[PDB]
Amino acid sequence: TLKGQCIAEFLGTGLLIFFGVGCVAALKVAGASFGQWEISVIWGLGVAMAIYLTAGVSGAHLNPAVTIALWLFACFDKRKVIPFIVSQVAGAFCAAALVYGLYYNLFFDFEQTHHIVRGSVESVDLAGTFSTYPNPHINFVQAFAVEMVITAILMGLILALTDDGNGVPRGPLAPLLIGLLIAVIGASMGPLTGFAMNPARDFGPKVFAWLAGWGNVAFTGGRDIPYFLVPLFGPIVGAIVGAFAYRKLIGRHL
Amino acid sequence: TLKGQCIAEFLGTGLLIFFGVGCVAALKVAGASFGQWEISVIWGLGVAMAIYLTAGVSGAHLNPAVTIALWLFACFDKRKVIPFIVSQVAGAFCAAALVYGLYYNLFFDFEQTHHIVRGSVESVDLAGTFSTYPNPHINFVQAFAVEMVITAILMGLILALTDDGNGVPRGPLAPLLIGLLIAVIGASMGPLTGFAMNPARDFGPKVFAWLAGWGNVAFTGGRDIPYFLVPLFGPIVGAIVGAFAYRKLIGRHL
Amino acid sequence: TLKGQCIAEFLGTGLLIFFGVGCVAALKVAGASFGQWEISVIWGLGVAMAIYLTAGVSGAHLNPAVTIALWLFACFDKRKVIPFIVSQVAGAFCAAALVYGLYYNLFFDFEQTHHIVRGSVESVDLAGTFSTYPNPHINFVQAFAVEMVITAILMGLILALTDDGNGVPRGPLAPLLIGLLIAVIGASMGPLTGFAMNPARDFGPKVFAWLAGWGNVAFTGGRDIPYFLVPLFGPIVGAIVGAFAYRKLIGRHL
Amino acid sequence: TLKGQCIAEFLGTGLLIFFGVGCVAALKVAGASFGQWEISVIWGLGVAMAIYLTAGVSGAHLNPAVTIALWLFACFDKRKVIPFIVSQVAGAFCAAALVYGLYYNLFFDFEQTHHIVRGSVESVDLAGTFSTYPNPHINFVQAFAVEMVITAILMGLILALTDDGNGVPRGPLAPLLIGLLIAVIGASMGPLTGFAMNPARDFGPKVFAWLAGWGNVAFTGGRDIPYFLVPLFGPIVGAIVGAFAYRKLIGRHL
Ligand SMILES: CCCCCCCCO[C@@H]1O[C@H](CO)[C@@H](O)[C@H](O)[C@H]1O
Ligand SMILES: CCCCCCCCO[C@@H]1O[C@H](CO)[C@@H](O)[C@H](O)[C@H]1O
Ligand SMILES: CCCCCCCCO[C@@H]1O[C@H](CO)[C@@H](O)[C@H](O)[C@H]1O
Ligand SMILES: CCCCCCCCO[C@@H]1O[C@H](CO)[C@@H](O)[C@H](O)[C@H]1O
Ligand SMILES: CCCCCCCCO[C@@H]1O[C@H](CO)[C@@H](O)[C@H](O)[C@H]1O
Ligand SMILES: CCCCCCCCO[C@@H]1O[C@H](CO)[C@@H](O)[C@H](O)[C@H]1O
Ligand SMILES: CCCCCCCCO[C@@H]1O[C@H](CO)[C@@H](O)[C@H](O)[C@H]1O
Ligand SMILES: CCCCCCCCO[C@@H]1O[C@H](CO)[C@@H](O)[C@H](O)[C@H]1O
Repeated sequence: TLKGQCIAEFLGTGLLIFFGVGCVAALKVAGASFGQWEISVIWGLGVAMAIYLTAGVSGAHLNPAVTIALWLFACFDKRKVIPFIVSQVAGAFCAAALVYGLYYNLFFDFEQTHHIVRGSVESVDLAGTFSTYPNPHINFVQAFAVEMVITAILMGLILALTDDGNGVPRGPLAPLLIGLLIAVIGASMGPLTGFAMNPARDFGPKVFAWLAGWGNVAFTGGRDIPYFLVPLFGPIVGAIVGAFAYRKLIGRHL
Repeated sequence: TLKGQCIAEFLGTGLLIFFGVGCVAALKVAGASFGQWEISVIWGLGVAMAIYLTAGVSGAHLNPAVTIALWLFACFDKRKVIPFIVSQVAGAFCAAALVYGLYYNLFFDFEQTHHIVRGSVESVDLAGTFSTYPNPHINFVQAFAVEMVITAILMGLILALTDDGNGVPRGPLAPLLIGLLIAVIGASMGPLTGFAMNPARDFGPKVFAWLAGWGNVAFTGGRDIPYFLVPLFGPIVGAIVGAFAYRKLIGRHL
Repeated sequence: TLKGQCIAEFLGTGLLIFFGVGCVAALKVAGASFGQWEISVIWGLGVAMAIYLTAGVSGAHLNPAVTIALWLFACFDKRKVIPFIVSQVAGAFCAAALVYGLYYNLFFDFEQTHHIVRGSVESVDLAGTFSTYPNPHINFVQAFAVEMVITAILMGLILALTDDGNGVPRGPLAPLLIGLLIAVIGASMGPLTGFAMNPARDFGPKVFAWLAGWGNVAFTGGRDIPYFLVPLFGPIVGAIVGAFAYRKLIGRHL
Repeated sequence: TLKGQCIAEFLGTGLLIFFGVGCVAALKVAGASFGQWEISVIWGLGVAMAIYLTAGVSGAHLNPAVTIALWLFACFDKRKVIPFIVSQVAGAFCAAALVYGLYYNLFFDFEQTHHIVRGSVESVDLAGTFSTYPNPHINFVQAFAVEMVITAILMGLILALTDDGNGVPRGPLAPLLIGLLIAVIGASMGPLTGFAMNPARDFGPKVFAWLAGWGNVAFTGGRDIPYFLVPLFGPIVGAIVGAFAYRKLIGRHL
């Protein structure tokens, strides 16, 4: 039932963001010690749990880029395309809100302690608690390239791991392995754009931050070209390229 | 045999606290390097081991909140409800005592080194070695909300992971995955209330600390409203809400 | 064939020490960043690998305390008892030697840099690279208690994990889980005595350190009562107590 | 089809280097916090993913030393030997290039910030981002010994883990376990030579660094004897010794 699938996608994506934005809020406003690998592994395992919870129902896309790619390469009913995306983005929105609710006091106290004007350019750092932003040394096109390449690897490997005709089937290991993949991607490329590779994961929370007092910098990141466009279309282009790559270079030889 | 189940629950919950309070004592009074994720993963894996050890006998509840929820939603014999809880809380008590025994010298030396009067408000930090306390910036109601939300996610996901009708069965992976779930919960929400989500895990050791010279602050946390009430009823309310949520939003669509 | 089993035990125990003493040498004389959990997880996974390699042949005891316990409670041929132990201790000896060989230069340079006289009381720290020593604040009897309690938990849980009549069988997961158990034990109790819980793991390398210029302090640890006696008999007493505990409190109710 | 196998090997080895060189670039020029175990576990899991992706096709050698050893001890068609190696080294080359592309700006900014002349002896540190180099305190022969011993353990354990006649078969766990093995090897021996143990993994990226402005020091490491020769032939000699060791000391007794 399509209604039960949209619900799962809503809970899955939200669950996913709950852990991700949560551990990052603890790092930013709670003074918790986290390394590049810790933040990555937590994001990865969060997604792994999000999958185990919703896989049996919606198939656990929990990613607009993934939904679109499966539609164009995995025979995924297009009628279910938009419903999924609207659910995925909605869950990411609510999750970010919920995480903000539990960390409410820590955000305000932190900003007062370090004289941070929420909404200003200098506040983009705490805004990074919800969505991704470009590294200081790279630009729009560079950031678009990174998100594209990584999402391709994500989609490409997801298919490989889920492809039962590829080596010994992983069975119940697939979800966990997909989480570890996300872990290593965020540890090797994270410093560049925050390994968004999920339109819903970035736009949803971004919209929340925008409402939560961060204003326009939540979308722009304090740059000339509105940054939100990168985590929005970058993952999509990559998810397709990656999906195509697997089918040709690997699938065709199985 | 109910007697053999209460024993398992006693050993399981104790084993669980042994690792948890143990790694936290090493962090607090042993000067060991631990990050928010390390402490969380150790707690998670400790519970994972506690499950593998007692699952085959008592079903491995090792959590009053869980026992009650299974009673109201998993057809768990109510006659076994109180016996379990009394065993779970007892094990947590003994474990905390045992951990204190092995770390005896380190506690006293630490307090002398940093002029800490055990029992005073400033000693709540070392008291945190046994039970959970609220973050400085949040209050009673806020702390109750956090514990409630997380325990709901705990119960909700536990059912999902153990639900054989939900995607590929995890089999022997279930326990480990439940531990990783606890890991990501403590890393994303830990800084707020110490992710207690287990009445026995918090009250048992709390009672020990109270006897061990920490006095009343072990229960109050140095606040107006006795804090021990949050980790006591907060998890219970959440465990039910979570259990209900899974049955409706997910189970009903499987 | 008993000869092929002693070889496996020799390679297993050695492999085990290779990773353990290796990561600890990198921490002590290589300036590598390791936390209490990292060192523990590396020791745990090293043992996990040591098991996968020798389990199919010798049964992978890789621990004198374990061999003795299996003899008294798992119907392990006593004729194979001494042969195993002599092999296990021999492997630990060679491994420690090999690790010292690869880290040769780093040890001498470190000692010169920090004016450390190998063999003196202050050199026990680098001697800790091979075997375990008591925490500054605890004494002989305290250290004996710690090693005893933990080894009991080790043996107790090993049986539980390997007991196919206890919940869902772990199959190929058993070894890994036994490694994670060792990981959480070393993270919760490590700071006290270095979680030796393996006579061969401590005595073998200790004898090497003694020959490598560390002298008598390698055995005494710079204390009144020769410390080597704790990691020697402490684990044995615990391995038995633990083995007994499982059979009674858990096995008898399966 | 040999063409489809060379492609897999090209993608596998590249994928492998993508994560490895990637996380190390984040550590060196992105200021990311990584410990000796984190870098090791990321390298290990990267290889684990590289295997799951290509195992079903090429058998996932992803290592010249491994290919040669399987040829001499696993009945691996020699006709496929060179094709594999040329593919493996090519993938490592491209991967290193790709990683450099995404981190382009960070490298130049870092060098300017810390006045580092790319190509000079002091630039070997950033060159370490792509290939391995010897620890300051050890020499050519010492470095050759280390790489040899570890690669032997790698090959030896790989066979053990993949040997279905050795204890309970690991099935879909094999790849992950091989990654964890690489993890513990890099954490115990890493500080000595960067646990290359893969001719393609070191030479490929080394050639890239050489073209990328690092010049001759990329091959020499700033030493008398050209260092690149160690990660080139060291792993090969060890891979054979290790392969032989397993067949004799373990295989012969199964
Ligand atoms: C789930 C529905 C959530 C709707 C958005 C709630 C956002 C609450 O966020 C609030 O936004 C205000 C407006 O900028 C700010 O002034 C406050 O500081 C901020 O707390
Ligand atoms: C499913 C996601 C669809 C996204 C469509 C584009 C939404 C763009 O969002 C817009 O960005 C502008 C630029 O900063 C802001 O000025 C506007 O307030 C904001 O609404
Ligand atoms: C398993 C049974 C344990 C019973 C409780 C033992 C507590 C020992 O704890 C002791 O408590 C004393 C009283 O406050 C303090 O004065 C001591 O400092 C403290 O070590
Ligand atoms: C199963 C757990 C039941 C718990 C029932 C409530 C126990 C409350 O405990 C009480 O808290 C008071 C307030 O700090 C203290 O003054 C008392 O000494 C203490 O006994
Ligand atoms: C595998 C067989 C190994 C035998 C022991 C070799 C120990 C080498 O160790 C050496 O011991 C000497 C004697 O104290 C010291 O003077 C040297 O500094 C030390 O390197
Ligand atoms: C299988 C292990 C058997 C160990 C038997 C006891 C070995 C004790 O070892 C002895 O310890 C003494 C005290 O420091 C030293 O003076 C001696 O040199 C040393 O040989
Ligand atoms: C995939 C094909 C890649 C071919 C090699 C590209 C190397 C680009 O690297 C460039 O090399 C130049 C020459 O040293 C340097 O001057 C530049 O600083 C460096 O960016
Ligand atoms: C498959 C790998 C084959 C490697 C063959 C040896 C390549 C050596 O490479 C050479 O090293 C010299 C010494 O620094 C440099 O001067 C040369 O520029 C370089 O081409």
